[PDB]
Amino acid sequence: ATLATKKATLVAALKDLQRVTVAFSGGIDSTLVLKMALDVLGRDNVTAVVANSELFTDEEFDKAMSLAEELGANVQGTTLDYLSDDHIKNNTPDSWYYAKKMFYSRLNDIAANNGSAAVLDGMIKNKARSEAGARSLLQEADFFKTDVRALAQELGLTNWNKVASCSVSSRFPYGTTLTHDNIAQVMAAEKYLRSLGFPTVRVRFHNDIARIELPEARIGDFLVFNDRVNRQLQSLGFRYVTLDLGGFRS
Amino acid sequence: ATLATKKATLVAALKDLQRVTVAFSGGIDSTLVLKMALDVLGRDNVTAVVANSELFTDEEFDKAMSLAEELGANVQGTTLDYLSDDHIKNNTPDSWYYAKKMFYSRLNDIAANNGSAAVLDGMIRPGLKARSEAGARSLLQEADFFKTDVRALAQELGLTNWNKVASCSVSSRFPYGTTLTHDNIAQVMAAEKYLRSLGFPTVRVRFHNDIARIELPEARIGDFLVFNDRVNRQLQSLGFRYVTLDLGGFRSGRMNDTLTKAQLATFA
Amino acid sequence: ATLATKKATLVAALKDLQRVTVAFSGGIDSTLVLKMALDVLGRDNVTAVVANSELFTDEEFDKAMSLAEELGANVQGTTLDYLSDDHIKNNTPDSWYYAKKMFYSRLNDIAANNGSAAVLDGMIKLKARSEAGARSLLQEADFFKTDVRALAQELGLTNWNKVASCSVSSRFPYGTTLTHDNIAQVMAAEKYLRSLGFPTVRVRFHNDIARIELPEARIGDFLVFNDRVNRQLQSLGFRYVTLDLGGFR
Amino acid sequence: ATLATKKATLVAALKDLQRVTVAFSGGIDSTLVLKMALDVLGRDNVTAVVANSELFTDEEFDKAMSLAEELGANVQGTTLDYLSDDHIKNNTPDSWYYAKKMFYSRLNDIAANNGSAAVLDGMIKNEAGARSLLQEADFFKTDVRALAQELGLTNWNKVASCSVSSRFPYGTTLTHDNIAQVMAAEKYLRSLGFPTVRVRFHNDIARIELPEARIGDFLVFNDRVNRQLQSLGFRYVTLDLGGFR
Amino acid sequence: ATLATKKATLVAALKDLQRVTVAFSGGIDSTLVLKMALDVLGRDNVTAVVANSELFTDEEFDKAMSLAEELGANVQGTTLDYLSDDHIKNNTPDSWYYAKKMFYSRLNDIAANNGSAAVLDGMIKARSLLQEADFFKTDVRALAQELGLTNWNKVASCSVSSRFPYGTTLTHDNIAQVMAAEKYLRSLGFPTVRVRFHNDIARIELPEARIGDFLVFNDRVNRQLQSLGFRYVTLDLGGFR
Amino acid sequence: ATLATKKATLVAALKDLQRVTVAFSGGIDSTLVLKMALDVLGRDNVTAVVANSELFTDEEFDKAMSLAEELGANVQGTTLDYLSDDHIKNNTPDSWYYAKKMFYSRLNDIAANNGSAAVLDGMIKGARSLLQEADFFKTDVRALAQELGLTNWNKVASCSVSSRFPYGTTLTHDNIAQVMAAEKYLRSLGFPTVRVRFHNDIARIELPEARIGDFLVFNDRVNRQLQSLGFRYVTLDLGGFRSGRMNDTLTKAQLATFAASWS
Ligand SMILES: [Mn+2]
Ligand SMILES: [Mn+2]
Repeated sequence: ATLATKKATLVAALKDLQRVTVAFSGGIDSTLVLKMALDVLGRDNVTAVVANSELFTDEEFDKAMSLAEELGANVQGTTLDYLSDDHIKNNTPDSWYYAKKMFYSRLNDIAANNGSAAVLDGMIKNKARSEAGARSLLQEADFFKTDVRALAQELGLTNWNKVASCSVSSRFPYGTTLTHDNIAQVMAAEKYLRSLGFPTVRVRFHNDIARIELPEARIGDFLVFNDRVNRQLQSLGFRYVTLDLGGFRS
Repeated sequence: ATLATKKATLVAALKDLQRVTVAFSGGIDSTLVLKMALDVLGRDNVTAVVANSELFTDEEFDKAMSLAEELGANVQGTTLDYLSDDHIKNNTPDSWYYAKKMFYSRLNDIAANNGSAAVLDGMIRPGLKARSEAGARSLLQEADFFKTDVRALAQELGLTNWNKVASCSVSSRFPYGTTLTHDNIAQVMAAEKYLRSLGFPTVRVRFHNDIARIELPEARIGDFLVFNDRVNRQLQSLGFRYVTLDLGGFRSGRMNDTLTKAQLATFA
Repeated sequence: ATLATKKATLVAALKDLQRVTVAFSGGIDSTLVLKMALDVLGRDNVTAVVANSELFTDEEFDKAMSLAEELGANVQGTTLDYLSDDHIKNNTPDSWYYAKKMFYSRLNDIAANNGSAAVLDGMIKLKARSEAGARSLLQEADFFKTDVRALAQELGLTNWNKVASCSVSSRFPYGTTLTHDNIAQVMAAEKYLRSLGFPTVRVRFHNDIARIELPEARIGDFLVFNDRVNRQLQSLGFRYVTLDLGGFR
Repeated sequence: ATLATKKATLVAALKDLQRVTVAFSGGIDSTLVLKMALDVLGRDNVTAVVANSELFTDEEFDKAMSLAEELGANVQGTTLDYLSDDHIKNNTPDSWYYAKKMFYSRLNDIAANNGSAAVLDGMIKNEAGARSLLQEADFFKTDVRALAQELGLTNWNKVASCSVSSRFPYGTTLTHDNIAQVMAAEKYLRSLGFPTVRVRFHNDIARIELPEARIGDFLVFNDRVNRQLQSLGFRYVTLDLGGFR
Repeated sequence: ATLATKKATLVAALKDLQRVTVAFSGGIDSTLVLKMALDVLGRDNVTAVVANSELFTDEEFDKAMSLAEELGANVQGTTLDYLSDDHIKNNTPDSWYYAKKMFYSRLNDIAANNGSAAVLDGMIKARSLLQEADFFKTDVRALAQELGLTNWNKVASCSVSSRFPYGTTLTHDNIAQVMAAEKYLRSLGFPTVRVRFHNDIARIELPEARIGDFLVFNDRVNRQLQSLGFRYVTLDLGGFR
Repeated sequence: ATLATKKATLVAALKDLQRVTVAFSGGIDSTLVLKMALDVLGRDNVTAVVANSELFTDEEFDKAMSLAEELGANVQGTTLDYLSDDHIKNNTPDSWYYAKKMFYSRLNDIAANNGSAAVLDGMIKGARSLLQEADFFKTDVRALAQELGLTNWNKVASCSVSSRFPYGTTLTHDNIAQVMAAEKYLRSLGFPTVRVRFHNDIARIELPEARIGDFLVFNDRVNRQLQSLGFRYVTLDLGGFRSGRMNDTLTKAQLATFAASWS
């Protein structure tokens, strides 16, 4: 019920596993997992893995790989071809599942190859991981968001990814087929908009229409960029560039 | 040559044809032809026809017909079912031609029954011109009238009231290949009438299935922000899932600079 | 007097002159003069003249010429070279005087050539107008601005140029020398700004700095154009393109 | 039927009355009546009356009287004391009645004294002592405009005029000072480029109603409006988020 | 003047007091104090108290009480009835004084009851030890992070009495009405906001730099504050202050 | 390669020098250098030098000096008379060089008298830029600044007031005070990043383009205020602050041709 007992449960489970592979996103959860694993098992018994794929930006991958090295961990990139699975490529509502199944499947192959006893992720108390058998040790020790921040301060952890990102599949309607070209064009559009000073942004894909979602409090500030955004996204392949009057997550 | 002769040749053609049916749009050109026909032939010798259809607003039709009654013509309304022609219902790039063909066909059938010698229009292809195939005569075109000569002579005859903004068929708000229905046509026109009621007379609601794409003059987009939320829910209640505003505005590219206008033209 | 007497005095003056040339700007004063001339002497005895020059836009020139033709007049354009006079080219406070000297001179020559007895303008109740023998008939009949609009409504006149036009010299400080290139630079800049939906606009010239004056109530509407205006006006030759926070004048 | 029929009915009605007094506000409706009255009967059979009062602006009064002479009428101004009636000074919901009663009473006395057969006002489609010939001829807002261009009328007051009583809550007493306070505020707002505006009076709070399409253009004036209306006596100067009406 | 000398000055003062009761707001100042007392004196000698009242938001109360447990302290909520004092209920210009009188009296009682030597608060440049150690806004951030502090309440609040004119009677309903209005405005993306109460008129103060960003919310803010009971919803052209 | 190696090479270079004088601006680069020198060499082997001149605001000087002693360094102020040099006083295009030569000359003199082996500055990828020798980029500076708990630094990059005057215009106390009073007023309204370029009777305000919409509510007071400081016209540059950096690919290249038109 106290953070000390919850931290005791986490140290004991890690001592039990002896050698672990950690699915590392750069967030505060996996940062806490990978830092506790290094402290109890040592650097040669922990492998931090960062997933690289089309569905996430090449820049966020670089960020996660540096944060793992800053913790003092051996970090390893693995490249996933999500588009090879037809459920992910045709963006059915179960795409989230086959993406997560192919992710944990690759984590088990490297953990088999490195002699680890488990795959660890950063899920707390607030379907594919349990199918493959990954362990959420923070969830098993009854960590909540407050306990993660509490133990992170106890250990001196201050640096992590404060915004967590979503799969780029969210910018496509169900049934639309994802290609190498329309994924890349959606991400260039969002990287350009972020470059203008709009960190929270979405470019929803509707074939020849780009549908830009912004926080409504920023749309007044956005007017001075209308024409540059319009022609920049047309040079990326959109025929029409539009702004959704509903705002962010209409 | 000079305006006195151009009006003289126009009167000579009208005197020769003796009884005419005039395609009347409410514009200044068709207002000038029908009033000159009245002055030369008198009321029982001229029939003004105003076309009603789903492709144009109920407000334009009521207005064009009142403006013809105000000039003193015997006026007749006709309703055209443009959607019966598959070129118009499937919005082919040439559906403008098949629209005008069905229009002049109905006008010629009206002119056959009222005993007029010609159909006159207010003019200042996949085959033969819709006029030349139907027998219609553009008498201002045979008299070499220009936009100013129409305006010059329209005052000379005391003409003051006409439809000044001109219209565009509602088919222009749909992409080529999209099928026009009674429900989605009503949907765009309700959307544009609501936007107009907010104070934006020049507006377009382009139909993109579940996306509505609003074109406004870019100079009004700053003024438009206070209506964003009401516009979005109003057009969602009209059936659109997403309501969006095109960042190029109305007539994308006409108000850009030399280099960036050439870039906006290359992308099309 | 009453507006009936003032129109009676105006018709008698025109009837006596029999053949006339009218300097036509498109404004309500010259429109009322040229329509009274058409009605009293007929289209064949009245010639409307519209001045074209480097100091005024081709767009204001085109409007006056359609309007004169739309009133049922035979209208003729003339191009004036104001910059040949150095009083205009070095932009002294008497520049408008020497400009008007050259304007009425060309008008006098047209009236000799077509057999007119006087040149008429639309000035109501000045030094250069007199030395050329020009007649201001609305002023001779004691027309005021209220008499001008009153008779303009009696004649069914509804369409005229509402924006009096200013010579481009006002966009340069006193003493700055006007050239063909910097005159062309200001007018291209202003033609572009007006095309965006700002009819009331000025681009003040400060060598490499352009200073845009807009009505303060329109500055919010302008924000969406910042980037295109800035690059268009640099391609016209300005190094810096700026917006005056004081607004128009 | 057609505007020609509507104009004929109005011409025949005017010929029947022979002598008329016209209540002239300067708007397009009364401008169209007063010019038709002049056009059918001539300057000497028509009397244009312009009401001066504390409930309407001095700028509107001067404009209508100048517009009447420019239309060719003999025009005369009559002053009304709306605040002398206790129903108007205490701003009851029935204040309109006693204002209209007082207004038409004064017009009837001017028309009796000059021998006119009726008092005419500029009321259209959508008061016994006054005839509304445009409403009797079934003129609509569109038909008024239509015939106004047919006659070359271009100059009138383009924004509808409303009594200043609407800027005070029902039950508030009207004074010379608070009326002057609202009017100075609305006159200043109009000078910045907002013809349609209201300054609702709430004692120490001013509540400005603008057309919602103009509120974005208004931001550049926030600061100057806030100090001008404070020097007129408001402690708080505010902008109503509902807009005009 | 070295953050090391200032923290040493602070560590020395805490050791002298032994047992302490800390007035905890959830801000970085009171967060830096409450942890520093725990680090030098231990959990069993430090009690963090978080005040509950109608003059401050339920969210600020709930947030500070969790954030203090997250620091590893024994935390205790106390409820204050500020409206029981007639100066506070009638919102007199000196009512700020009587409000702080009830606050520090209740803390002092608590500190007497648990055997603490002083009540400490988080006031920078009762005992303000951060103020006695010459901490500045920047010295607090440097040392907080030093111990690993990242989580606190950055939006410092003010008593809701400031939204009512002097002499206006505070009720439970109009206090609830102003705070519902401000929570809605904050949720749209305007953290600094005031809804001044003028009976049937709401007068919104926003930072003038945000008024342009605010325009798109005019209509729903207008209908939202009316459904809360205002007849007129307005925006003050002078802005915040 | 790895941030640890870059911090490792940085620790090795500092250990060899033994005593250093640090040119301290208050920015993140020199703040990271000055702490790292303290951590390897101690308070008695590091002297932080902060330059005060007429060309920078009294406020950035005050902030830099508090940040140097607050990091635990013994810091000393040095005052440079940049306006005594004619290249700077007449603002020739090479003024920056003569400013930096006069700056580094005084730093060499202080390091001679306190027995330091080198003067260190904060320039990244006889002064030595240890961050540049350790292959630090903007990204490695921010990462290692977070690794050491450094939170406070001069966040809005600071620049010489000479940049607000055209080349050839002579700087005076009256026109410098005029530019800095104008810029200090704009900052108080909520625009930390701002430039008021001087053009004789014209002030030309550059703002980040993302703030220009927010600026409209201040148009008139900014106009009145800067006229009372001596400007006849107060204008807003439509290209904004650092024009071109946030435009599209074609527009950024055109504005770069326009910028290279002048020299
Ligand atoms: Mn903003
Ligand atoms: Mn506007």
